[PDB]
Amino acid sequence: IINYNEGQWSPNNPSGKKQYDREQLLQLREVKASRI
Amino acid sequence: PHMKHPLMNVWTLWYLENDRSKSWEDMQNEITSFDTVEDFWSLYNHIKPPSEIKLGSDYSLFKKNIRPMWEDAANKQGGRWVITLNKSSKTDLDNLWLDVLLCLIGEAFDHSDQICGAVINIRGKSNKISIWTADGNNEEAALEIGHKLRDALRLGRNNSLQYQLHKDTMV
Ligand SMILES: CN1CN([C@@H]2O[C@H](COP(=O)(O)OP(=O)(O)OP(=O)(O)O)[C@@H](O)[C@H]2O)c2nc(N)[nH]c(=O)c21
Repeated sequence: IINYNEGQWSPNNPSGKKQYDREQLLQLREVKASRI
Repeated sequence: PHMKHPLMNVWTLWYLENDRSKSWEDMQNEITSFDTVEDFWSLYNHIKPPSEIKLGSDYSLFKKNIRPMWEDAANKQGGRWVITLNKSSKTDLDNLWLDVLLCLIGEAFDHSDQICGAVINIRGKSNKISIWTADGNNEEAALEIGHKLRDALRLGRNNSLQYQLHKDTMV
């Protein structure tokens, strides 16, 4: 759903660091509000 | 069932409501804990922003098992980066508090192990947003957090960003 960095955590490459930008953290809220 | 994005740490939201009859420790209320970005927003979406909570209340976000107190072992030798805010926009206050929350859960600071939590105080006259640090005697870590704080929050010049040791604040 969002652009992930190389050393950052993700479902694929789940060894990444659990660190998030402001914009990234903002992208993740939107999945609930937008949907019916 | 979609996968949630896990946070580096587990955080707990505290909510304090002033009461002349009660002691400051009894004013505190533990609300909930979370460890994913989605569960953070779910919480944030249903709680009053700082601009709407009663006069004399506090919101605190601290890592799990760290109470927002000087007395807590994690904060004993620590301090806090205090941001004092004159009577300003409600939107500006809520946005500033949210940005602090996002810095914390996002692990914006290099010395993540140095971060204990953040506290916002609503006092009408002047609102204060503080970020509690583990080791106040280490100027290196304190200042690193200070610059990241000035930058990330985009803090304006002549906005008071001051550090205080908890030992001194007790006076
Ligand atoms: C963080 N605090 C704050 N506090 C009580 O709350 C008072 C501080 O009020 P605040 O919560 O600092 O907001 P403010 O009213 O702005 O502080 P001041 O008015 O001293 O500037 C202290 O006088 C103290 O009695 C505390 N009392 C105990 N025992 N432990 C703590 O960790 C804290």
